Amino acid sequence: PIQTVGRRKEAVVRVRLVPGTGQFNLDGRTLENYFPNKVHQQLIKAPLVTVDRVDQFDIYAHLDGGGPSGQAGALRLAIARALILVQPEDRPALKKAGFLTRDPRAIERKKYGLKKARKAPQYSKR
Amino acid sequence: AKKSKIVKNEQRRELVQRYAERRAELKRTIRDPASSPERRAAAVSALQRLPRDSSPVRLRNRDVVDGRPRGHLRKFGLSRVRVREMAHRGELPGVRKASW
Amino acid sequence: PRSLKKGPFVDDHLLKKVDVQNEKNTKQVIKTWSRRSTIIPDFIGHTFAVHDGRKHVPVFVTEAMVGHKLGEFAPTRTFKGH
Amino acid sequence: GQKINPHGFRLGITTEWKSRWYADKQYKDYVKEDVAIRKLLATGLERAGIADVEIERTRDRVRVDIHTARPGIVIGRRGTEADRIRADLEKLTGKQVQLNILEVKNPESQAQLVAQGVAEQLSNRVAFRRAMRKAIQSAMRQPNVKGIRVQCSGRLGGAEMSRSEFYREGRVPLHTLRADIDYGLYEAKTTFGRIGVKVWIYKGDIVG
Amino acid sequence: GQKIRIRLKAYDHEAIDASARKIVETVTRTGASVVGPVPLPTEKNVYCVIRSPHKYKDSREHFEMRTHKRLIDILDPTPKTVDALMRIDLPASVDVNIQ
Amino acid sequence: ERPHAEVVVKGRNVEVPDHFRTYVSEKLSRLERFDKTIYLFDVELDHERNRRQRKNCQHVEITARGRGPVVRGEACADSFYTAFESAVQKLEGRLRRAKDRRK
Amino acid sequence: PRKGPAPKRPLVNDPVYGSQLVTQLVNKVLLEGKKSLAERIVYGALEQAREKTGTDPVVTLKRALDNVKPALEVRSRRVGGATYQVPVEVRPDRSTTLALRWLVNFSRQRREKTMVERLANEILDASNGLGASVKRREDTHKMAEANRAFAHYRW
RNA sequence: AUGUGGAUUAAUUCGAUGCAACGCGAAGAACCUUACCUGGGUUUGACAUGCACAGGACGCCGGCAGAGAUGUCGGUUCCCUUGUGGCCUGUGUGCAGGUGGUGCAUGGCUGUCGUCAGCUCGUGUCGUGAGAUGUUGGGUUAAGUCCCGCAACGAGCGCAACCCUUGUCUCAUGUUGCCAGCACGUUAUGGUGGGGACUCGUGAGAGACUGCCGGGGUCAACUCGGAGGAAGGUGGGGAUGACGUCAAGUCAUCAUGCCCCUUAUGUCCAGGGCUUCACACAUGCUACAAUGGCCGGUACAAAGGGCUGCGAUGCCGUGAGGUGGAGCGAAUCCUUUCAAAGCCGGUCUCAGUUCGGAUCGGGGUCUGCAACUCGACCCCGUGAAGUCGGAGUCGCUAGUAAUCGCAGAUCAGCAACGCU
Repeated sequence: PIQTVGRRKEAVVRVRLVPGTGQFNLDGRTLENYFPNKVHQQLIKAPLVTVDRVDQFDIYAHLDGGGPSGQAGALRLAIARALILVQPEDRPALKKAGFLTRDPRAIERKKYGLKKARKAPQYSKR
Repeated sequence: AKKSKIVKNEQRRELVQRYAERRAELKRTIRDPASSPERRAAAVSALQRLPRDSSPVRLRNRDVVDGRPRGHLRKFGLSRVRVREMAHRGELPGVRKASW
Repeated sequence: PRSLKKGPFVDDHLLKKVDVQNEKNTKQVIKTWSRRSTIIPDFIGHTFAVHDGRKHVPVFVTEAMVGHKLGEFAPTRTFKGH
Repeated sequence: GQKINPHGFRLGITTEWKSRWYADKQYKDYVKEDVAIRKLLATGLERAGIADVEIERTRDRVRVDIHTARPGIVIGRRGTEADRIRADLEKLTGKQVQLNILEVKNPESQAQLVAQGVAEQLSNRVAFRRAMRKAIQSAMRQPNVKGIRVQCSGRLGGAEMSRSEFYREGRVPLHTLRADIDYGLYEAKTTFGRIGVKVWIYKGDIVG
Repeated sequence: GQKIRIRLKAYDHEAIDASARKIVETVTRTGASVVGPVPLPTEKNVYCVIRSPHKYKDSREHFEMRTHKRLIDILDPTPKTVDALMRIDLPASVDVNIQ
Repeated sequence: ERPHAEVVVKGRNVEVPDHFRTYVSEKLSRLERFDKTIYLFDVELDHERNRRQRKNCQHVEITARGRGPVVRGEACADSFYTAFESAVQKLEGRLRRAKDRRK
Repeated sequence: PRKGPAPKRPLVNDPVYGSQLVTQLVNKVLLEGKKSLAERIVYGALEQAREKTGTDPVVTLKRALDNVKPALEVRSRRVGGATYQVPVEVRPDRSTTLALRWLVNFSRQRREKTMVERLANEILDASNGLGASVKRREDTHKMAEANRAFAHYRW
């Protein structure tokens, strides 16, 4: 079977990519039921946009972890990796825009003596 | 802190262990329901006859080694200073400097 | 505020002393150490005094002084100004 | 906070715990038991110096261990002082004290014992120069002392000053994480006041 | 069938894995059904502290007492095996809930 | 802004007969006279109370606001007068520096 | 940046049309991380533009950008007792940044009861040649004309 | 909202003092803490130990005088085995204790310049000597990291790096969690068997090493654009403080040399204070609105806490709250199958305003023996200043800043809007 993963800052999604139409199903709903956010929709679509195969490959997801934008990046990631399982030959033209990488940029540890990550207390001189 | 003050907190724990066992408990039990004899109990006025030390609010988690009445960690059961010192000497199980 | 299921805080010392007093039927100035005791209308006869960290203050009682503590009628801090 | 203890910093990796057990509700209890133990121990015996004190707890057994190069001074020869120790430990109620006494192998590469011996030398009437120098010599002539740093401080020689002067030799890279390090911090009496002593002993590396 | 469940608690991972192998061995010594130490979570009791006395609240430090935990489900609890596994020897660092 | 010179008087533990105030307020107006960029002046009286002093019995730190940089003057003496006048001189040094470094 | 610059970010494109000037605008009106809110504000204002002049809003936006986009601006330097302004050519990046910044922040202090109206009608103003954005652009060009005399430092 | 200064004060306990203090020692000051004050008892004592002399019972459970300290009857009047003891009644003798002073007598611990790149030694040669040399001069670096020519040759403590977390993958690992392929419950649902396949929680190892490309480069380093990759040029953030100064701070976390109290600066007691305010300084938040105020409807995170305790559903209360306890030493159970921004519908339509919430008068809840100085919380009415901020300053280079909310150590309940 076809199964690949997507993870963006604690936002995991599994994927079933089938050769059917572009039917989207995302935990008992669709992309027009959830995600009222069009930039997020662009992210979600950009791999099929790239390969010009929009409505050539059904996708079925199970969302968990993270918030909408994290889940969105993880979704588009997993869809592209599933397209690589469909055929890797398109891969080195996808690195040309790099829609394939895991986002190596996660939330930071909060430090001691300070108010958050990098915002220091006001160095008062009185 | 002081010998006398550690001794007094130790005395107060003994008092509480005696009397809040059941004596300063039954009045609470009977006086929590609205079937209570409060209308003629005088059980409130009788709990005024017991010593103030009967109540646990007068206690305090002092360290066993020093008696620092502040900065006390119930899991280690110690003043933060002694906590530091023990974990520095490597004298507590599986305890270490971590990151994340 | 004192909860109602618990009722009032009328403490044993002056409660029992004023039992003794109204059963003597006689009224005089009577000292007590308890700021934390709540007031009953049965105190409009007697005169009570309390300590405030330095010395004692007497105070005479009125109808609308009920439901309160005696410390509310003792000056605890003096501030005459600068 | 100029230099934390290498023992306390390598504790996660290279050096090892001095009181192994497991407890959830009895943790506080076991630690207060342990400190009262070690305090009564040091308060009873002080003439020959303890090298290490280790404790372990089980369902009902209790295994307390004491390293010292001079046992005959410490222990009951007939059993006197060791039975006294079991007596104190039964007042504190460990309830099954399998007191395994041990003598160490290298008294001059045992950091704490060396610092305690030098501290005694100081506390008697002596200067610190010859003691420090001979300590360095005695440690470094033996095999495994690759690097040492002996650090004496106090009102040294009665000089009414907070002083700090040390004598080292060899290699003491405390940042070499993989390598075994032995640390000893010991404070000694004196006519004038209290002196401190620290000693770092480096030992090879560890591969594993 | 039947089960007997062990929940092993420790702080040393080397040693909890060591006793895991030992207990699985002693369960296997009777030809009794043995499963293995499933990789289940660990608690992390964490405590921040300040270093110095009397001031310098900005300088601090952290400490982390973990809790290594392993479930071992033994099937086929032949009562000979049960009373044998009641009597395994271990060092002090590990504790066990036999339920 | 002439009575706007925010005097701050301070002493942790020293016997304070009321003339230290006179001396200090006047020795502060002293330098108010010739620098108009000043808001606060903190004035402190401190004392080591050690047996066998090392010729430092009383100690003074003064610190003053300015438009941008601040002014910082420390002095130490055996009594009030040497220390106050010394710190006043050191303030004038800092201030002369700053007012030569104005144009 | 004592060692060298870092590359400028891989900007997004507009999801709907394909001009990243739009996302530049939405990122510069973005306020407390409410990007989709600023975005629906954007779409609404742009649809106002389309239904109020029968054109594609991005073209008239380019129009207003052409109006207010400067070429020459100021750069200050304290020198010799009287701190001098100096004329500087201004590359396209900073030009566009500054133009959109003026345009947004002067849409802010308008009087239309609502940002969708303040913004949109200010865009109309700068487009067809009337707005306070154009006013401030002229002010800056006149200042450059003023301090022409000091170009010769060549900084 | 809190932390200080100054002045009140019977008492407002002490220390900390630009950088490196002022949401500090506090991680929870009503009594307690507390060290401070009025008033009362104590004096080898609130608790011990070394001596002997007089003891065999001593306590504990209730009663009375009492703000409490404290003195006093009713019931407890031992086991050793003749030598004495557990024990406590006294008598005093050794005393015992101090938050009394010196942090410029000391140790220990810690901040700081400063996570800045340096600081030293050997043996030598030079110099009468203090001292120099090395460690100068070019390339070069995040850096005394490295290369090249030389009275220097060599090295250490440092910078790098083996540590943790995160970033990717192969194998196993199957519940207390997933649950694609399957069969069964159907009102709430993985809820139950069934597959460990994807996830996965926990562990082991490969992956970054300018690894290879070609043009530059003392041909050396040092680079310039590449492929491949999940990451590529110290992946990122963490941990980590060279020798020492500031006689830095803490004799009040603790330890302690010296001086002092001892009928008391010790000590047992209830009340009061550390929250006084014509003001000043500092830290933050809540606001000056339509990106906003209000009702209603819809989905998701990480994450931890728990037993003489976390507390579910039902119902009653406006709502804090409530008998009650299912289940729970806990990948389950309380933790709504875990949220707020946001989205959809509509109103308010730019004004001291449905903004804002002070402030007060009352109606009330919980815990604590006790809510007046003095506690948090809901409800009613209350509706103040505030219409974007001065000279200058503070913090920020990416998952950062700005914003929304959650969780918690300490803690019975709290000023916690702090801290993590």
